[PDB]
Amino acid sequence: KTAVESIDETLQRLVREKEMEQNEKGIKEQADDKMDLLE
Amino acid sequence: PERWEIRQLIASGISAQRQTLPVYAMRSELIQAVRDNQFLVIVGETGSGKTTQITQYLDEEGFSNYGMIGCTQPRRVAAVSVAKRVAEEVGCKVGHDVGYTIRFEDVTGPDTRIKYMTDGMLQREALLDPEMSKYSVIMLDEAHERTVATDVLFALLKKAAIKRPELKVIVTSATLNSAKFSEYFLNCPIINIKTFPVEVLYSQTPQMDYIEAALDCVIDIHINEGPGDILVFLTGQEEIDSCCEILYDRVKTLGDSIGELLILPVYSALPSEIQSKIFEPTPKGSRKVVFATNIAETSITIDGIYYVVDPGFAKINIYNARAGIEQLIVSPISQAQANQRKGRAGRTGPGKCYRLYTESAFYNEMLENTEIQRQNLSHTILMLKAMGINDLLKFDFMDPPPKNLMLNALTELYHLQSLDDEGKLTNLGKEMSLFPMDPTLSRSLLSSVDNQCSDEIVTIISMLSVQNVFYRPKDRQLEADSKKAKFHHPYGDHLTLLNVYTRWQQANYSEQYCKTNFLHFRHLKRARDVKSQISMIFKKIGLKLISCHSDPDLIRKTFVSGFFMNAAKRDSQVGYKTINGGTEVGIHPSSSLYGKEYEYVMYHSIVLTSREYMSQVTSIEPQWLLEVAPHFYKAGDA
Amino acid sequence: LRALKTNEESAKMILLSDPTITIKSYHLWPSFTDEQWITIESQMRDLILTEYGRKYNVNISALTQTE
RNA sequence: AGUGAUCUAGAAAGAGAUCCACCUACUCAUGU
Repeated sequence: KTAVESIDETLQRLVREKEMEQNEKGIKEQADDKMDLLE
Repeated sequence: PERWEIRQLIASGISAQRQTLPVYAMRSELIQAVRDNQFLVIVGETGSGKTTQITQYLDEEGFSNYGMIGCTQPRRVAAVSVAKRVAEEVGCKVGHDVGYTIRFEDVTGPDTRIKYMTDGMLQREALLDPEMSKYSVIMLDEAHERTVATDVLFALLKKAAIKRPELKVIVTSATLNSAKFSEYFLNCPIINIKTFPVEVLYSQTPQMDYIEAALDCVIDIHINEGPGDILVFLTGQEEIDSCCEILYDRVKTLGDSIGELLILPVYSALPSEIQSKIFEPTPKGSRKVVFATNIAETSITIDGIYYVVDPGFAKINIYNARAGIEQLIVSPISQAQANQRKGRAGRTGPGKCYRLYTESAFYNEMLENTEIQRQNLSHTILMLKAMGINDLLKFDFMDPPPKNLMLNALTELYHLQSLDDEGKLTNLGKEMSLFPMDPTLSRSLLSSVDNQCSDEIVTIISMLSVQNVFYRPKDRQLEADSKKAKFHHPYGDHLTLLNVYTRWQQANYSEQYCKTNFLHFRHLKRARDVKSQISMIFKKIGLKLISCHSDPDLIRKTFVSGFFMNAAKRDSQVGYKTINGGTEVGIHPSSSLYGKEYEYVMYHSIVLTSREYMSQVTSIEPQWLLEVAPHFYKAGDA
Repeated sequence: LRALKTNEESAKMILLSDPTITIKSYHLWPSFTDEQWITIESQMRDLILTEYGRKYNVNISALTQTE
């Protein structure tokens, strides 16, 4: 039914939000590291 | 910046017909309820006969004392037109045994038994008589539209019932869902009553893209479905214009195999003549396609609609009580609205309704009903304190607003001196409650005598109680702006309102000199009748009409003496910047900004669009802020 | 070897922890059994990422190939 | 109806705080 579509859309939006967060959190983590060492 | 460009320039160089309505066939049931119960919910279907019939019902079943019956409508047009019709139905003179009442439009007299008024006007009556003693039954109609004035009347009348056994109260809705309303009025009964049966399509997957999906749905319906007009719903003018140009062009194209298709708009700004074009026939080999806002949800009909779209979005006011700020946000509709939309296909035959979302999202993801959780409460807290309600935070509200927005509203009213610190009505707050305005407008007006310009400030508060006056069509913005300049005042668009009203009252014109000076005649008329009504309240309450000989700085000081809170400094390295909240705004692209004494504005309206804008602005000397509200201009609180 | 390069004598004390487990004459590393190698590898991985967090104040690897 | 007027030029050793212009940039009111 529509519960599968709602759950899959919410899981896709949560996965893309976690991917954007984990892109903000490797390279950019160490960029924040270098900025905190400069502070 | 202006100065630097000048420096570089210098440096360089019939009776039986009404029987037939469905509510007749349950009139017996409708006594037995009315008779047995002090409060009653009735719920219909729009067309079933409730606005007309049920008040008449009540006036045979409940008759002679020195008393009236009110019916209450959220909509001026429904009050007026349904009172005209019900006067004919009785066979009585309009303004006599049946009458209106609307803001600055009363049509009742000492004969009126049956009184069909705006919700806002019954609420003002209840400021002057907190028992509504002059009514023996009060019927709050279209309660599903959950306006501010109906929700405050519902609250009030809850309490008034437990002071007056001889008051009976009838809440009338077009949304079958009464449970919420029964519960809120102490488990009160329900009585549940010509719409044809709408088919309802849903998308299998959430759309992300609802404009282009709505366009393609309307062309699909026009190819494949039999005769019947289409009603799209879309959220604002810019969107609606765009979809009218692109469904007009795509329909011309498919005219190489398909019938003729006439588009129209509809939205809140439209001139009257283009509004009237919505009602045209549906060419001849052919169909029509209204592209409306939510105005076509409830507030009219268009007679031949058989197919509704429904991208389930509208453009709704939202108010944050812990930023302090209203905005105007494209937002998912309520389930009640989605139902109304559907029921516009159904007036004239079976119908279909093509909902650009999932059945799961209708059932489970739209909020039931939409206004008290979407409002600045300042007006509401003035009205409650006039109603004697000393514990605002405890007031019995079927959905209580956030106690922060109530607290912010007392603090505004204290800085407007409507209340004292101890939350008690000053002589201003009394008199302000006598005017049907917001508190900032009312305060401005009141004080205007003591700025020697109460005629001028009466006229500007009348103007600011109506729309924008100035027509600017998307073809002829140069001609419209040329027109507008011949009333403009350089850094004083409030003074521009005074000038165009005075010119409309000039010994030189009416309708066709409105159209040839690109003015809304309907606005200017409405502002003239609200100027007449507000001058009658001024006389009634002893506020002397005053003018001077010609004094713009007096006009400025009066306006500041209401709108003090709504001030916005020029930034001196950046944009414009606001006294309350410390927002970073721009002057609205309607108005140039003479940056040489501009250095403070007073603004009418904050407008949220993708940027922050501030709209209808007039210059102020900041020294005249500090003298006219020293308690709000305390560095100390800053 | 990343554990020896990061913090040398800590990983040497982790190698030279149990005095029973010795090194044969032609071997380099102590002759552990397999669960003993799991314990050694777990302590070395914890040592690497412990001094990596204590050097670069980073929270955790948000991705497996990043780790 | 016009021609014609053409320096330089590299080897050894030693030295020497550099201090300065080649990419443009801004328009929504859902209602009453």
